[PDB]
Amino acid sequence: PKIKTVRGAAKRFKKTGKGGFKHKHANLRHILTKKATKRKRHLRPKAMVSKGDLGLVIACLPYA
Amino acid sequence: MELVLKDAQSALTVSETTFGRDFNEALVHQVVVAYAAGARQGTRAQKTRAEVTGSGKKPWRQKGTGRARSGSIKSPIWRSGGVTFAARPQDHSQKVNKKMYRGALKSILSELVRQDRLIVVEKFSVEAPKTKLLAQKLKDMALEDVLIITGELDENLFLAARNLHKVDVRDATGIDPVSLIAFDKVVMTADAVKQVEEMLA
Amino acid sequence: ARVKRGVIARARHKKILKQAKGYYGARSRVYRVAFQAVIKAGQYAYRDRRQRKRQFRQLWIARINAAARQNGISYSKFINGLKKASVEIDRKILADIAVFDKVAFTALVEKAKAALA
Amino acid sequence: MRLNTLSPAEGSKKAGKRLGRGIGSGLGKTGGRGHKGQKSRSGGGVRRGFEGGQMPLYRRLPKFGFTSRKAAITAEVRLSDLAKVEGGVVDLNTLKAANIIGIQIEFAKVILAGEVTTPVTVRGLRVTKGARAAIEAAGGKIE
RNA sequence: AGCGGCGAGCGAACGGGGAGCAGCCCAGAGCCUGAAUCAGUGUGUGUGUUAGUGGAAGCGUCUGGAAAGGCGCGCGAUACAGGGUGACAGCCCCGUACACAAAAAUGCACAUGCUGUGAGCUCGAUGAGUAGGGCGGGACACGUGGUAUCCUGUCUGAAUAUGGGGGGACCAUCCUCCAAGGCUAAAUACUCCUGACUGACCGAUAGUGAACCAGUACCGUGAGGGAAAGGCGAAAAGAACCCCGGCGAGGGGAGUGAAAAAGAACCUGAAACCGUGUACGUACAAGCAGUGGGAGCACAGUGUGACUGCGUACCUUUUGUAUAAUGGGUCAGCGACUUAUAUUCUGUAGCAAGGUUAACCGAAUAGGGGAGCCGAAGGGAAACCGAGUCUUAA
Repeated sequence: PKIKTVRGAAKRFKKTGKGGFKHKHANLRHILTKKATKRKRHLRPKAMVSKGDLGLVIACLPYA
Repeated sequence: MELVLKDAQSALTVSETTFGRDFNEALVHQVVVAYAAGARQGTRAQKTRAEVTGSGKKPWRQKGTGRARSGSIKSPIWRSGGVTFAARPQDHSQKVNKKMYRGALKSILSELVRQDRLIVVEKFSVEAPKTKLLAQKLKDMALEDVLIITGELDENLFLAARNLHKVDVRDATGIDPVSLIAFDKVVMTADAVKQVEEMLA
Repeated sequence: ARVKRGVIARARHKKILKQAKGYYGARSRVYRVAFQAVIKAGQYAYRDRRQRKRQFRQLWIARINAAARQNGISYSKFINGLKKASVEIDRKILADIAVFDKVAFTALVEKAKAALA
Repeated sequence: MRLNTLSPAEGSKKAGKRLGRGIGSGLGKTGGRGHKGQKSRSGGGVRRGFEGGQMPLYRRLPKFGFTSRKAAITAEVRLSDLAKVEGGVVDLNTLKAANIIGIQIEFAKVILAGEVTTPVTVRGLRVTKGARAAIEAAGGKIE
């Protein structure tokens, strides 16, 4: 059978040009009054998935 | 290239791409194996532990008796029950690319003029549909193990080689990897080598 | 393609029981016992190719020591006296002389006793 | 060149790991699996993205965005495809006749991706600023 | 795409390529008025099925128990598929290719005659406790969620073509269709069963549980479970007769036969295991029984092995096992990393900015089929822009 994409991962990551994955940062949902505006400013761009995590993501996203 | 006829000595023109290519052995080995595997009638099966006739009753209890623990009379460790990874009927066909199949046939026909096993004739028919005449049609030609490849639908010639074991008649569209190799001479009528040159471009 | 394995398992077993001739009891007849008899016997054979070169050097040195002491010197002073005299005969041949040509050994001891002292 | 003379290329056929077949094979008695754990059991092995029971990375992180339903019906036309449209007129429906975009596409964009050579006529599409400066550089009119 | 403790997982459509492709009735009265239809029944034809018939050609010779083998020299072949015959047969047999055959009974078409339904035209008609709704459930990929649509247990309840449904909450447009009656071939699924035919399927611990009087013997009150067990030889020519014995059993002859060490407890006849004969060793010598050295002896190098150095099995599991931890009485046979599909990577091969087809068609591994898929472009949540783009007034 076809490999089923982990569908909850397909909403967290998007594949980029050289092959890696962009993702939204954690810690920017709620409880923001106490967070600094500098710290919240750096969680707003999308980051690239780290080296050690990438083997866990391509396992999850085979049709990315 | 050029292909000299059997006796008219007037060599018809072929494209050197089809009859003078360099031989590719890895290409021809792959298409001669995929022909051989696609001839498999993959029809066999055995019984797994599910399919062996028996009861799912555990033979003895798990503890207590000093026997080894068992849970099915149809386990594959046991006699008369269960092949472990039992066969199913399967498809042993392989995919060949068309440019790999045509590259192989262009490389076999190029090699048949190298080892002088391609002989091009201009006509190879026989009057009566009799095996006796064709048995003669190949003594003067000095052939015993041959594959005749014609362009027409000659059924007189087709029956006359149906009993001769080492003689095969084709129709220039069903020539294959293993037939162009397993015969000592390949003899092609001049109308047939026109068609075979065409389909291999 | 079912493969029966009675022919090549017989031969593989027969090859090991043939290496176990002369072994006591089930070590010559039973494959399970004779296999680890043969594996142990090859283990010992590896080890005693090392010990053979020690046991013979032990045997030569004990015979040169006896044959030196009949000529009135110890093994240590005879081997030191041969090295100061630059005589390069090994102990295999020094023991071979000591039983077969004793008068060729009393000459060797004299050539050692001289150049030592 | 007989049937008993044909060989594969060297290295085209590796053998295949046969596990659990003695000491010399280097795959006996465990099958390359090591000693007793979950991963050495038959069928054992955890599912994808399992981290132990630590919150997995695809659940540690927020979902973002939405699927557009207009990016599924748009395509990009490279300048390499402006010569294959069979007539010099690049409509939307003539890019499908040459099997360039796809039959469910309603919007195509012509982007600067390589070597427009011919008098072409793009009608009803979008072109970029580079592709407009290349179509007119070869003698093409965009409608 | 979505659904989803947005977890595990579930998973479409639209659209496209194909296989196969027929539409028709009643809610209805008239003119016309068997008017084709679609059925059944019956002769008639064509064709299978159910018995069958014909088939084409080789002899010498050596080995051998026996020739189909070897060597020699011919002949058939639209037949050299297969099987049998004293060893391996184109030419000995049965067949096979091919050419043929049916009293009678049936399958299929067709030709239909005779019966049943019943055309075509004019007009009207246009399926109500329904649709919809409230409540509760279920089905849709869709878990009530913003949620369409379908079904309906319960409670209600329209409009009746100038009207009604749907287009994913809902509304307006404007596109499309006409629910609440019904019938409908092919493409599709299957194989208890019959016929051929095939196999990189099994070869008696395998293959059906069952190659054999097998769902049997046996077991169970019962439901139920459920075995083991193939082979003389070419042909019984299966051992007349004589001996020992208990008018035994078994045996020894004689005989058959190529072979009886093929004698029926029968091809081959392994290993464990048990004997006999022979060589050597062994009755003052301590222990993984070997190994290294090594006399003596017996043979024609082999066998044995006094004395002697070193030396606590194997596996498993472990920090670690001679361990007094696990496992194994032994032999023999079987017994554990497979298969399908998807994905990624390496090798390799073909073709390269292109590469490849899937189903299907098909004189079938060909050729056709480019529906698609992947790649040549990416940024962005997206619109969008595009070799750049997002970020941000910049």
